[PDB]
Amino acid sequence: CYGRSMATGKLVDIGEAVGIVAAQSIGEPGTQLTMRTFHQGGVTGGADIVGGLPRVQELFEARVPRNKAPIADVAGRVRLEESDKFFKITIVPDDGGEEVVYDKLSKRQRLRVITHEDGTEGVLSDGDHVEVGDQLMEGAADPHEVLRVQGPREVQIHLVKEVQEVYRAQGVSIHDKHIEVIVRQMLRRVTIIDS
Amino acid sequence: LTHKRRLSALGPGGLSRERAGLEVRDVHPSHYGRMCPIETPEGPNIGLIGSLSVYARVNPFGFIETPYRKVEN
Amino acid sequence: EVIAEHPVLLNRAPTLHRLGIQAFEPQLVEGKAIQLHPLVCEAFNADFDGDQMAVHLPLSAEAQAEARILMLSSNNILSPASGKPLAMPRLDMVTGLY
Amino acid sequence: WLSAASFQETTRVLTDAAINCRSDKLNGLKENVIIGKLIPAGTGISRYR
Amino acid sequence: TGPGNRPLKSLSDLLKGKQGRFRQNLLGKRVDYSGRSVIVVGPQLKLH
Amino acid sequence: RRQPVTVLLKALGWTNEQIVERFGFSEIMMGTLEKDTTSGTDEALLDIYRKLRPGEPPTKESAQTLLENLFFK
Amino acid sequence: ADVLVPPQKQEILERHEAEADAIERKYQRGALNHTERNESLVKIWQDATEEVGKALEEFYPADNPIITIVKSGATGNLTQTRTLAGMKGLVTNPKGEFIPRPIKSSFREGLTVLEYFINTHGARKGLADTALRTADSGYLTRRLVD
Amino acid sequence: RDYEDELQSERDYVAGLYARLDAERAQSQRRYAAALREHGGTAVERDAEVRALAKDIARLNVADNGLCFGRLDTLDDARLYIGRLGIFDRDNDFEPLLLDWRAPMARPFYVATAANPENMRRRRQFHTLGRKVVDFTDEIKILDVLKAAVADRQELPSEPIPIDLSDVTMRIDAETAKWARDEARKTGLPHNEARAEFVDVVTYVVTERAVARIGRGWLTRDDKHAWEKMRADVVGELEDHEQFNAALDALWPILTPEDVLAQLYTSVPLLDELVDLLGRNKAADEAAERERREEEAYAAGVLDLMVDREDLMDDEDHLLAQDLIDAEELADRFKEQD
Ligand SMILES: [Mg+2]
Repeated sequence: CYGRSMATGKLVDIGEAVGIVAAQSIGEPGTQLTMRTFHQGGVTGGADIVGGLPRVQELFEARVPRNKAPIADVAGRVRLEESDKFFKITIVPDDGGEEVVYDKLSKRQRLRVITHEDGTEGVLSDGDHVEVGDQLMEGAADPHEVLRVQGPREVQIHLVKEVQEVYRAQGVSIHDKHIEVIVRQMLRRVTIIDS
Repeated sequence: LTHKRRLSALGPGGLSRERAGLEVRDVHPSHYGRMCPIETPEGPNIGLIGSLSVYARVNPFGFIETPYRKVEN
Repeated sequence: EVIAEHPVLLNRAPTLHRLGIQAFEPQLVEGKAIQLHPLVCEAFNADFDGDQMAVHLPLSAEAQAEARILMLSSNNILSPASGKPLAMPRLDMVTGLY
Repeated sequence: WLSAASFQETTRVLTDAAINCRSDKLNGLKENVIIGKLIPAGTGISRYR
Repeated sequence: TGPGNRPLKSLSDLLKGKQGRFRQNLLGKRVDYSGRSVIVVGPQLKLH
Repeated sequence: RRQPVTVLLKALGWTNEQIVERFGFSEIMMGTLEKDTTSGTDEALLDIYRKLRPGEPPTKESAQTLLENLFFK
Repeated sequence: ADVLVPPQKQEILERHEAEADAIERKYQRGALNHTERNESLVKIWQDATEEVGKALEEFYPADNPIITIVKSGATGNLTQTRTLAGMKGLVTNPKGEFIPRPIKSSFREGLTVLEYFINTHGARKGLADTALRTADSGYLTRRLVD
Repeated sequence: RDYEDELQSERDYVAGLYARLDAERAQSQRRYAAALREHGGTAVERDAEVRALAKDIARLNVADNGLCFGRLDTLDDARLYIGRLGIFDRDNDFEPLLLDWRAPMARPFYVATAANPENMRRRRQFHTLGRKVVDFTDEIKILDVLKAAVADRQELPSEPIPIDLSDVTMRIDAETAKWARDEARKTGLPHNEARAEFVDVVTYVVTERAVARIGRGWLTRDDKHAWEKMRADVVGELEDHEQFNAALDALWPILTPEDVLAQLYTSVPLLDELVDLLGRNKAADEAAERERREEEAYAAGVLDLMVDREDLMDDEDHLLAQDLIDAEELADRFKEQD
């Protein structure tokens, strides 16, 4: 499962300390990333987020992102409802019954832009189609919400992709297997409700 | 020579060596003519320790003052 | 004669990654400075403008074999992080071959 | 608990371990170095040792 | 406090703070058969 | 602990008439004087002495002496 | 003799100074507040710096040592070459915001007294920041290893 | 007839503004991505440019919809468009195409009228849906009781409250409750939040009297050590006293909408609304302090992990992170902050 050892170029050997190597590889380029402001005086730097070590911390610690964005619980046609300054979205399933609704969305945040090159439309509008777990706003999703909507495998992939994108946007190159090894430790426990 | 004319910002009644990060060791626009803004130790005491400028003498009260040329008309 | 074929570990703190400690075969040289190969500098992240290295000596047979095989510099060309070569031409060499 | 006491409140961890009378198996890197045993990784595993 | 104005460090005061076991073992100890020295560039050396 | 400014003014020997005649520019201080419950200068000294050290008995003479000792010596 | 200064630099500086004068005039008209005036000046001067860098890149011969070192990948980057032979550009005040007035003089020409003094702010700030930069990196590394 | 043509012309101009708005954002995003990847400058310079670009990008994004509010016409006939951003034409001496509503020049949009002619001609207001203009207009009781009922919870003792301390028989009078209540109300925090101020004021006043009364004639000039320790010791015992805790519970105690509402009537919208007024007090959040201590205990180890100055092997003795940030700041650095 691990694959070839990047140092030797062949299949990893039994007894390899994969965890320490992964941790060191992740941490060595940490100083090359953008970092939150050091000025004690001024204003809080959380609002002026920068995609670096703060974002890596926000992902690894499995916290709720400050600029949280919603996701689609059930796939279906999306109806966008405008209001005075807020707006509401409702997804009606094409293979189901009741329709889910999100109403705390505000016009102050840009809507998720369809990234398809040929489509070119950008922001999703009324009458569009989305799948389960699709993001509906521009920002960062909630890992807990992703785990609730989908299986444990999906949330792990999402976390790996987010961390890898954060590290790659600044020129640091790290293989995905180290990120996967780090993430795997976050899904090793199951909470028991009743005995 | 540099040691004798040194301006330390620590000691009895001063700031700690583990405090005042990037708030008191920054170059204020008032150093000009009273405290050299380029020459300072690179060790723990960066910014906290500096040197007096060439043209500067301490006011009897204890305020560093610098000379200037009067301009009229 | 005794020093022959006796690996010695060289370290440059901080050891941000495992390549910060590497085994080399020592050769006696007159002077007071340790001669370091120009290629491994990137692995150690050091420049010859005052940096110093720490030297450690394995004693037991197991330790000597470990330094000779696992930690030998010649066997650690590629970076364990991504596999991209790390002991490659740099600065002047790049200007030469170019 | 031997590894937990490294970065947690030592008194609390030790009290919780003593009251529970639970034993720590020396599988890992943090605890083995403290005991002085060779780490159970690389050349230190029973397969090669 | 005893003499001075500092408390006496008791048994649990050990192996609990910045000093004492469960700590100061993961900070670094000194070893024999070791040395330190400045470095110079050797272009005549082989990679090993 | 936060105290009205008018209390300090009265303690020094000010009265409502003089305060309302001189500090007639800023409205905030007008509001503070409105909130003030002290009537005479003597009460202000006694109130300050009680608030400072409630444990000791409140007397006008010691109240004035402490404030006189605090900064005016 | 190898540090060549592009002849087009003066035209870019003059044009962007005229644009900055226009921005100041509009600010006097009340159409701009202080912060937006500063932002517009910063954008204008960043564009000027980019243009000067492009002119320098297109002026230097391919065989010049200074550009040969950077182009071969041996070391350095074209921003440092622009600073050495082009113009320093905007610098940061201790608070952390760009000063609307940039540094026109190149280090080859030699910075003046005021330009040097305003430049010292960023140097001191960075030399103080370089050590505190490693604290959070080590914190994250020791989390990751634990 | 011309309304359809006028609306179409306004539609085109708003589209023209969005053309500049999109172009500016694309340029900023390219700069922001380039700065993150290959800035090549100093770390401070890299961060400063990145922060400005990231801040600028957010500024444009917020105005991506409803950019314009209306067009103002002055006696000079100048087209003083009003919107959420200040867009100027660089090719035309930075002539303002769209003024910001906060700018002084855009003042008459709100402080001008036919009765107050601040050199203003016809004034228009836009009605918009999405990134396009739809139309335009042209011109030439129980809530107070609920709070009052909540205030009634902050009563005062009918008779002096005897603390019955371990050594000194302390007493609490109506003045102390009155003074304590005044500070709690001044802060303006909810009843559950104001409890801390009330407790602190009540505890502080009682503690001071006990400290002096206990040592009356024995601790008067010995302020070297017997001036602050006793107050802390009395505070620790006082906070644990059962009678003192009940006395605080007698007046201005923890209240809930159900208990409060029932008592007011027996003396849904209100229940949910009253929750905000009631708020939360974070009663004895000891666990949070334990997490704080754990995090602080962690950071001191992190700082100790790093190289000390005892044996440095760098070219020159440079500053270290141990000389700028302490354990508490490093621990507080990574808090939730949400
Ligand atoms: Mg060096």
